Amino acid sequence: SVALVPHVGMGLETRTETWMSSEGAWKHAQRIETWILRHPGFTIMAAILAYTIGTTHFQRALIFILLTAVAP
Amino acid sequence: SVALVPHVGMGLETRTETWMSSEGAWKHAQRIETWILRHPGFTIMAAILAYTIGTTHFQRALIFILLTAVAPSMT
Amino acid sequence: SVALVPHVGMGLETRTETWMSSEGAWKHAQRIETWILRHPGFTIMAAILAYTIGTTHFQRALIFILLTAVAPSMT
Amino acid sequence: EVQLVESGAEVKKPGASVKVSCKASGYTFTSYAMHWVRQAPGQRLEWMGWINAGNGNTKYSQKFQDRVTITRDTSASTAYMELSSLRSEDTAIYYCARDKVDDYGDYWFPTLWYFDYWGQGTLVTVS
Amino acid sequence: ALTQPASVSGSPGQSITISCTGTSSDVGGFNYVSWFQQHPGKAPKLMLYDVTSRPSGVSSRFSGSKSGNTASLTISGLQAEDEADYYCSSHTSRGTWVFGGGTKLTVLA
Amino acid sequence: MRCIGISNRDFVEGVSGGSWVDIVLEHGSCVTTMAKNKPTLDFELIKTEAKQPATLRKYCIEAKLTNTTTDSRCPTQGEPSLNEEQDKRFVCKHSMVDRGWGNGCGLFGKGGIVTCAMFTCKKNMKGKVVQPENLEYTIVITPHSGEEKHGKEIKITPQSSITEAELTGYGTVTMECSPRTGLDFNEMVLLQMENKAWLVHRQWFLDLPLPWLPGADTQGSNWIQKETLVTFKNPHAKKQDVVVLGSQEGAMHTALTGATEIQMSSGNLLFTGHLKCRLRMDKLQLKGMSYSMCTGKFKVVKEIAETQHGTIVIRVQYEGDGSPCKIPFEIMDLEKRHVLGRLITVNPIVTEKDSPVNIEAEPPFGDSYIIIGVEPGQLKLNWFKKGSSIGQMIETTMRGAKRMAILGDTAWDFGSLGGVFTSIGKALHQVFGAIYGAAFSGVSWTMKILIGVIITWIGMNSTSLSVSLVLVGVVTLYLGVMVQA
Amino acid sequence: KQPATLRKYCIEAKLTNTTTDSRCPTQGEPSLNEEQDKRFVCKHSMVDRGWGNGCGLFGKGGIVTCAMFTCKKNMKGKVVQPENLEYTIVITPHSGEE
Amino acid sequence: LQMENKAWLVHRQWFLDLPLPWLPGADTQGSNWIQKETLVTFKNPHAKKQ
Amino acid sequence: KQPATLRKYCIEAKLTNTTTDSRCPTQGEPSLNEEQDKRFVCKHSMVDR
Amino acid sequence: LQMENKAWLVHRQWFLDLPLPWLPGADTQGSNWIQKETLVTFKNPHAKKQ
Ligand SMILES: *[C@@H]1O[C@H](CO)[C@@H](O)[C@H](O)[C@H]1NC(C)=O
Ligand SMILES: *[C@@H]1O[C@H](CO)[C@@H](O)[C@H](O)[C@H]1NC(C)=O
Repeated sequence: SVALVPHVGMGLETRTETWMSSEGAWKHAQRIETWILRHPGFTIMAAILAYTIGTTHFQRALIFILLTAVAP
Repeated sequence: SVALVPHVGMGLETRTETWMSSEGAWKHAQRIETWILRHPGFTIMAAILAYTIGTTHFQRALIFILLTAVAPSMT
Repeated sequence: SVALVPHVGMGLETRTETWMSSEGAWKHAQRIETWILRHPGFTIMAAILAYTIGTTHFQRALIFILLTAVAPSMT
Repeated sequence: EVQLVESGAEVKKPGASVKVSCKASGYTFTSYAMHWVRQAPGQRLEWMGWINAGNGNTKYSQKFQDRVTITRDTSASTAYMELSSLRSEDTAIYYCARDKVDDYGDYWFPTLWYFDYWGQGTLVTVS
Repeated sequence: ALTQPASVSGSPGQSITISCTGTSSDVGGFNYVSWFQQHPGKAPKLMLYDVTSRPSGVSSRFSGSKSGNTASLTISGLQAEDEADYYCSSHTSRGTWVFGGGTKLTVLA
Repeated sequence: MRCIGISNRDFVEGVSGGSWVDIVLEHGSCVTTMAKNKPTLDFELIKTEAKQPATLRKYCIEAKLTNTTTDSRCPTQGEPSLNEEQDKRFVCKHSMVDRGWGNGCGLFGKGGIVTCAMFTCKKNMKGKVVQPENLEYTIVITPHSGEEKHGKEIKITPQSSITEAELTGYGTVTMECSPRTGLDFNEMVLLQMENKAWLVHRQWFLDLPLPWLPGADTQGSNWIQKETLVTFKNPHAKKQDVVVLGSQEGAMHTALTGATEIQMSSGNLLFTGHLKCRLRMDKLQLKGMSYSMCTGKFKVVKEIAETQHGTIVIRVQYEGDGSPCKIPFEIMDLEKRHVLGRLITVNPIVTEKDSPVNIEAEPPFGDSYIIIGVEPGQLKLNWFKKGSSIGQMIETTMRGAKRMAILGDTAWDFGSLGGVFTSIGKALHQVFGAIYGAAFSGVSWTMKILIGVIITWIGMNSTSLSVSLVLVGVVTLYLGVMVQA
Repeated sequence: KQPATLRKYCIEAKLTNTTTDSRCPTQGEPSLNEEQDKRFVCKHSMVDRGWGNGCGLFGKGGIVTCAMFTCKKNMKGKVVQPENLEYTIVITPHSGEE
Repeated sequence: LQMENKAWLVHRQWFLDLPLPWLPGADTQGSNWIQKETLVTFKNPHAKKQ
Repeated sequence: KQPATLRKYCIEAKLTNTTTDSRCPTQGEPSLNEEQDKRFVCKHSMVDR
Repeated sequence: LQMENKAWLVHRQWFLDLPLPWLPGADTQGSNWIQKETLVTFKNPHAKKQ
């Protein structure tokens, strides 16, 4: 739907505030955190997978974060 | 909004077709591919990043795919 | 409680004495001393802990006395 | 010259409806808010509300929320204040006043010289 | 509402002070203090807005000052034509306007 | 004086040989100009007006379906067809349905099915496109005259961007703009809803997943891709029904997160965007800059006032004779040794004896003293400035960095005097910004911080390449944290 | 049978009686009478004030906007206990009748 | 879940996780909505007012 | 001169007109027509039924 | 800070951090007390009555 394709980051922002600036600044983070809290098993599995796949701690964390973000 | 938290894959699926089976399986594929074809520079940058951080080919491709998936989803 | 957040010692004091200067300059020392009087076993336990974690004598003393200062703050 | 012209005196029975016309000339009407102030004979002034000619939005006093409606006419550069269900205590002199809106076409913060000009007044008597 | 003396009288050529008192939301918090002169049978005319300053075409005899929640009007050199109704108006915090009770100025013969 | 009180206040100092300074104006913000021997002026962009809007396409957001039809075929006889199937007002879909003896057909298997329903749209949103030449820019020109229509309003058009304002007593100020480079409306569309409007990118508007009409269509039957607004169901693979989706106006509102709201109720009123304009002050004068002193006394009518930019605003009244006359104003120290401040309102003048005058000054950090008049009866004030020179410098550098971030290459033109260093910086940041836009177009801010973290780590762990990478990473992090969306 | 309504979510809402009050800097937040009732949605933000706004000092001043919330169209979420379930099953043998 | 004329059989917990104004079913006034901020928006175009 | 009230803190309070009602488990939360007014203080706790 | 008959000169910040019910100074209604839970206690002794 249209909500999946917001008009964000297209290089048109100016000094005056946008439409959903304040509310939309952290709404994605809030929904991701709620999904993490309410689906702990997938988070644990993603942590395990990131631990196994990578070769250094940095990419362990990177893969964990990416897998967590994509899932919702 | 509520559209960002659809009731997808929560274990309640049955034999009867659900509300958005057919094209609901794919609005992902369409919107990510449209984003790729509309912002190729980010895809290129993700390619160099995957080549850089990734040591083996598998993890390179994995990081590239995850970044490409995040790019429209994070928006 | 408000008594747990006194407006004390934050750089606004002048030549005039404060509202609880004389009799109020010494609540905490006497309170801690009384608590130590009526709760010794915790004090011996804290001394043992300071003996354990501390490496030098100064660290042991710092940990012991300052733990005993922490102790009645929460209670 | 900024000239404020008001209609003549009117008499109406209680419970009727009266619409008064205040015509302003000599300036750009759309770029100024318009005020309506009443005053009982020998009494204090009372402020009803204002209309912003730039957008046509309305704002009235708390006492006059459910009985006073004011409209504006861009073509005639005039504002019409309509009061329904008249009462014997409504007999008063009604003045129309003007003040400047900001450069953005809104009337959020009134200017320092508000009520800069006043109209001659309309006398309404209620039987 | 706004509280002020009903009637103030003074000898011609003298200096008198009249005060308008409201509340903290309109008078004591804002500089929207203005004074209007109401001639008997004539439309009101502003004699003073933004008491620290004065309007154009108005004589410098009228002076206004605000002390806390009370706004004062001072007239120097009272004259015969000054006998008129004077109103104090303030734009309150809630976005509306409040007016005083009206003052009658009397000049002794 | 109109710029007094706005937190988005900016200062530009000095002029070139031609008395020309490049300046940039933004909606909701204004700038203050002064030079060595020139009057102080305030520049504010207040209004953007587009006269001729062209409808690009109409997006339908509520629809209703009637005249539902259904046709079925036995298995192995292809799919059924209806005469409304070509009639593209009717959305149609083909599915497969179990057929058998109980269904009135002699065979058993997957039978064809088709359903069509008339697509009628209740209300829709309009996307209006405007040619760049149809833009109107309104600029107010108010000098620091000290007066309690004070400024002059001028209009800028893309076809005629050369204009000047006649200031009463100051002479004439020449201000020539270049709106072709401010905002590219060739790639912009003014989306308009029932009563609210947004200014969104044209390309993002075209590919919206909604039924749409050509901008010139009036009858309302040329809807494209109606399937995105209706759905078909086969709960048991025995009969398909079509139902309409709900109103998308809330979904559309959620889809305009980064959009900028504009006004299209009483015309194409835009309160957004910037304007890089070329200012020429060859023919400016000072009102009565030849009058003598005001030897009389003074009294303050409104006391010291502190703005958000470290300046002071004072209204004072004169009671002496000799009006009109110059106001003795200067920022001295306690023992009266050295000049400490400068006058924002250059040359304060008393136009009329009983007329109050507003004066502006910029005191230094620490103790500051305002000198009014001359002995006897000279006024000395005692305002103290809260802050420090280092604090002012660092606040200035954040303001400059954020302005650079939000204006792109045009930020070098805020106070450019035509210097070669300014041109080199503008070109370098222009190519860097072009690369950045071609790189991070259409990406969320949190993703920008993620990318910045990635390159910062890479640069830290990998020396010229390392320093370049960490610089790019920290710049990206600053852009992400500073961007609203 | 007999579902129990649990929670109703709103879809259509309208806002009326919008009010804002003009708060100067350093004098605290503003206040309205309508925030006493929870039908009015209110939020505190920070706005510029000055002499042009008729305030004695220049700075960032408070403001609050309150408007009554009136919902027009809403959904209903009903929960039925498992004891109220009703299952209907058809039973047909191979009698061979048409 | 009940709409104007449609209905869906959906999970209860996800239903309580909907970020929309709501009242518990026991209410009769039907006017004390909760987290109404999720459906309204305050705008400050130039920090002059909202 | 002219002190300005920055904030008024309440320090003495009284609780009257107390009201309460319960709801059976798994039908949401109990409701009054009353919480709409902010002058009252309300809290949701959890009880056995 | 003013008591019924006594007064003190205190820093503004610590005063703003006092956990007591408050109205803004400009308020005159005298009823909208914020964070009232700091002066009330809801007792639920045995999960039968609050
Ligand atoms: C809101 O405004 C309408 C129309 O002006 C009025 O009928 C209503 O009473 C107002 N609301 C309140 C709470 O007074
Ligand atoms: C509280 O109870 C008293 C009992 O005398 C009653 O008079 C009063 O109206 C009640 N207040 C409210 C708000 O119901």
